[PDB]
This record gives sequence, C-alpha cells and structure tokens, in this order.
Amino acid sequence: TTSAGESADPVTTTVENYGGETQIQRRQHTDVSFIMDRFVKVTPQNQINILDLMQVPSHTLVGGLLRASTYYFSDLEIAVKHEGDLTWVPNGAPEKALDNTTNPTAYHKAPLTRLALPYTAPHRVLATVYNGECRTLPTSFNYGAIKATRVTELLYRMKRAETYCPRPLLAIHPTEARHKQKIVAP
Amino acid sequence: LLEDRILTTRNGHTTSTTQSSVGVTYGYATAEDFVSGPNTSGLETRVVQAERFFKTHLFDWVTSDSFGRCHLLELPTDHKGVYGSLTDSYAYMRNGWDVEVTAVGNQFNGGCLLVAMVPELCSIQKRELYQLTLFPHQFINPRTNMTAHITVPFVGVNRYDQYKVHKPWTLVVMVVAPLTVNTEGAPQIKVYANIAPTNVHVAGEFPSKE
Amino acid sequence: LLEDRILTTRNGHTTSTTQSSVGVTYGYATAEDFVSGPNTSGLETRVVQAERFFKTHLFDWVTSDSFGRCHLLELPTDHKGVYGSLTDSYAYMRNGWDVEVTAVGNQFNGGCLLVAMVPELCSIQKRELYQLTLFPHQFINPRTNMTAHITVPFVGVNRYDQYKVHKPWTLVVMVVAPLTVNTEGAPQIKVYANIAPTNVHVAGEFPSKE
Amino acid sequence: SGNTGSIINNYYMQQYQNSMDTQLGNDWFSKLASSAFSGLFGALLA
Amino acid sequence: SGNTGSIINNYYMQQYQNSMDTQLGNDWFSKLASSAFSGLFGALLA
Repeated sequence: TTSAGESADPVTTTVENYGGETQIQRRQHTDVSFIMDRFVKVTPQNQINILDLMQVPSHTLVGGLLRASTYYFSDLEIAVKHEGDLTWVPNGAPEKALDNTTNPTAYHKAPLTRLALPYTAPHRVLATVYNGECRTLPTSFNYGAIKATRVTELLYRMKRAETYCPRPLLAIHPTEARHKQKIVAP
Repeated sequence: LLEDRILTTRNGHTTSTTQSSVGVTYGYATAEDFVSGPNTSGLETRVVQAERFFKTHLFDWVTSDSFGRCHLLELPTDHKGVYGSLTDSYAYMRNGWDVEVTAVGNQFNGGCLLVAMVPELCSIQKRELYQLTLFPHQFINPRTNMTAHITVPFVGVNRYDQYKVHKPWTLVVMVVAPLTVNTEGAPQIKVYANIAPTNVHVAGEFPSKE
Repeated sequence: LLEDRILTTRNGHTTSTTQSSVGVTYGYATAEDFVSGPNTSGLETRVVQAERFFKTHLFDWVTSDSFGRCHLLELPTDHKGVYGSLTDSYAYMRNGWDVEVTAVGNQFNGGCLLVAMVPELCSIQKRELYQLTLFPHQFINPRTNMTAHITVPFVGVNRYDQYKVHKPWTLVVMVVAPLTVNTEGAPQIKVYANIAPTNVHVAGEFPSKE
Repeated sequence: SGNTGSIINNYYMQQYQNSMDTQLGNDWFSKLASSAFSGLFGALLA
Repeated sequence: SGNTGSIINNYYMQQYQNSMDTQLGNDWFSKLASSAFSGLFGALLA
C-alpha cells in the first residue's frame, strides 16, 4: 500500500495484497508476564546484597527485556545459596536491620532458600532509566536487601511483571553478512 | 503545487496554523491519568494560565550533518513566563506537552528528520538511533511537510514531580537522511520548536525570598 | 475573664483565628459588581492561587502618640508572592481585599484605634479625621478586642485597573484615644495587618524580558 | 498467569503470596497495533 | 488472625492448637480515637 510515511500511524500490509493468505499466530511466548517469569543468576556480594533488578546483566534474556521498558512493576522471588541464615529487610530499612532476626530470617536448609517477596518501594512503578543526574538511579529503586554469612548464588525471578514505554532491544551486530553460530544438531 | 492539510492548534490565547499538516501523534495515551492522588492530600490546583505556547530555536539543519546527528531538549526547559514562575513557587508539579516542531526550507530540498518525544533520556547510543521510532514520533520530509506535531501526557515513577531535579521528557530531532539543496532548495533549514505545557497542576507552595 | 467571640477566616490554604472577634465590617457592598465587561473582550481570568493571606507590620502604638496619629498603607503594596508576580505578568487586574488588623497588648491597656479602608486616599486633613467613620471601619479597643476585620470590593472609575499607576484603596489606622498602660497594661502595642486579595482577575498578558 | 501451571489452588492466601494492588479514582500498544491500516489506497485492478 | 495465611483448615482441633477462653457473667482506644473532636469551634468565614 502506499501511505503518507511522515505520519507514524502504523501500516501493516498482508500477503493477501498479492494473493496469499494470512495464517493464525499463537503469541504466548512473547507475552510479558510469561517471558519475564523465570530465574536469572546475578553475581552476588559476599554478605550484603541489595535486591536490585538492574543487577541482572543486560545481555541476558531478562536483562535485555527489562531494559526494553522504561517503567516496570513486579513482585519478586529469589533463590539463594548461603552459609548461615538469611535475613531480608524491606525497602527503606536501615542497613543495620539486616542483623536482626525478627526481620524475615530463613534458617539454613540445604541446598538453597527460595523466597516469595512483595514489591516494597514507595513509588507506584520503578524505572530502568531515570533522568535526574545527566548511570545512577534513585536509591529508593530496590526490593530491599538480604544478608547471610556468605552468599554464593543469587537468582531473581519477576512475578506478575508489567512494562510501560518500550525502549531499544539490540541484537549482536554481525561482522559478516549474517551472524552465524553452531546450533544444536545430532 | 502547495497543500490543503490544514490544522490550527490553540493553547490558551496562542494559536499556531500550518498548511502542510500530516496530523498529530499522540504518545502512550490519549488523556492524562489521575491528577489527584494521595501524595498531594487534595492540595493541588490547575493553573490554566500556564497552558500556552512558548518558543525555542533548536538547531540549523545543514548539508554537512549526517545520519544520527541529534539535537536533544530536556523538558521542562527555561521558561521566563508564567509556567517558568510556577516552578519557583510550588514544590511539586505535573503537566503534559503539546509539541510542534517546524523545519521550513521548501519542497525542492530533500533529506529527512525524525522528531521524537523520549521519556527519561539519560543520552542515547548510536545503534539505538535505529530504533528511535519506538518512541512517540513523526517525520519531517520536505517534499511532504514542514511541521511535526506530537502530544504526550505526564509520565514518571511519581504522580507529581520536582522539576528542579528530574526531567521526564526529552524532545529529540535526528537527521535520518542528509539535507540536499540541489539548485532550487533552501540552502539550510533552521529548526524551531513551539511547545505548550498541558494540564499543569501544582502543589506545595514555597515561601518567598522576603 | 477572656472571650467566646471566636472567628476563623480562611483564604486559600491560609487561615486566621481570633477569640476576641467583634465581627466583620463589609464596606460598600456585599459582593463584587460585574467582573466581565467590554473593556477586556472576554480575555480576563480568575487566579485563585493569589487569594490568600500575606502579612505586614504597620506601626508601634506608643503612649506618646496622640489623637490623629495615622499610619496609611496603599493597596496593592509590595508582594513577593504569586499576587505580586501577577502584577508583572498582566497589564490589567482587579481584586477586592479581606483585611484583618491586629493590635495585641492586653485588657489592662486603655486607648482606642480606628481602622478604616478609604478609597482614592490622596492624603487626609486634620479636621477630616473627625469624619473618618464615613469609610468602612471598625475600632480596636483593648478592653473588648484585639482584631479589626473589614472586607471591601474592587472600586474605581474603571472596571479593571493598572496598579502600577493607580492605587484604589488605602488602609488607615488612627489613634482616636491615646494608649494607657497603667500598672498591668502591655507597654506598647505593635500593629500588624494580615491581608488577602479577593476575586483576583487578570487580563492582558505581558511579554517576558527574554 | 505468567509461567505458572498448577491446577490446584495455592495453600497461602493471596494477601500473603503477592502484594495487593489498590485503585485510584494490551492497553496502549495493543490498541496501537490493532489500529494499523491494512488496506490498499489506490484503486485496485484485477 | 495475626500473621497467619494458610487457606486450608488446621489439622489439629482448636482445643489442642490454642488455649480455650472462658467468659464470665478496638474496645477502649478505638472508641477513644473515634470520639475525637474534628470540627471547628469558631464561626467560619469563607
């Protein structure tokens, strides 16, 4: 079809224009909830870890896709391998609170602790990018913090995720005409 | 020879008319979300007198600019009029933006500008410019038009903002194809913005300096 | 010993309460006349944010002041807040005044002040002070009260004014009987005014200085 | 609703399993994608 | 009723899980806080 390209109203032509037939699509794997809802590994600090989703690397599926939104909301699950007992404290707690066991403390049980945590920030949504200083993000943008004698593995999993205002999602830039890879084959 | 795509926008006692219109892009929403929430305890008020057009030069599009040349304008910007004084009298504000960007040369120029309203734009990378169309946008392409118009609501992690430390929106203009002048084109195009704050609400009145 | 004549006036987000009230004097009218006439061509608007209390010291009533000692305050006066900025942004304005004058010593003082709102008060003669009660007024008399409250509409040969060259109202406070302190009175009384612009309408927006 | 697939009901109340949402007073890109023009614009021939 | 959130019913009888209360024959601070005067007391003007 021709159209006015200056305008920005979306134009979606179909193969019917030259005699084909549009087929049915099933798009549940690109549903935001579904796709954000799986664990991703972060490298932990030894003891105090503040729970901040911007720690997940930007090349991972969850990091790539979280950065493709500018505001988001979710609850959280974490799975942690740690020595000692693990204390979590909510958003806004003094760091010293991480040593008081009436704050949610999970006693060590091999091999790891899986915990469901609520969204706890004072904001109606959080953001992956914030134009206040222009890199740094307000300190209230976090899900609390955890502490144990040593934490060895930390994985985050976003629950009930919502995303607002999409932002660039970039693939590898190939050096040759196609990015070629060894694909799993018999 | 010339065109009947004719629009008049009126914001307060200021109006702007173009005859090469292309239409307006509404970004992210068609109306503002709730202007009264718990964080202002019913003390917020609308100040209609600030809802009107102010003007700023952006840059001069010249044939030596190439793909990716950008101009950013964080919003709110300096304003020496009543919107500007609102920011010194109230601790919290929210407003959307009605934005008109003009690039007038003539129809014998070629090349193309993309104008977009991007939220939280803490600077952009080069490869990301290929995806700037994910943001509310419109193009200016001389064989068709001279004006881009985008209307956007207030956005942010907070229902009211402190503009002295946070800028929610950046207007960006990017050269996507370089300007050509050929024998009859204008020799360069100055790009100007005509912008109106929309729905401005304020809360939290400051002392004076007296 | 003390009193239940208790009033709270609220003007915008500012309130003022006295327990020695005496009531309010309404001068010349109970409501403003038409705020929209031919001289502003429907371009006038109300700006509710300027309708709130601001404060100024007037003078210190001392035992050496005698009958006829006056203090005048032309209105509008300097205002470093949003009403004050209105006068630099619009060429024409109109508003009334809600006026509260306070003189607190204690009930063992004697003497008497007359507070009046006079229009067009290009100064006063001495014999005319005997007839100052022709103007909207109230007395402050320490054995009874500490606050005078007068509410007055906009007046003038023109429906909108240019306050940079004309002052329609002057608040005047006059000693009608000299202050006595005796053994328990306060030794002097500072007189303060708490004033709110009412019904403020503006028309004719100015350029900025940019 | 994301990646969850148990048929039986949660042992914990909803008020413990998740935060609860409150109200005041695919939404935009779905509406946007549905409004896309899919026609022609000429006169068609054959 | 405090911090408890299982939807299914306890396996043990109530008489084993808790002590049982007996009767003879937010109560006070709730009533107190509800009775607070929230008015004005002058005459209001405007």
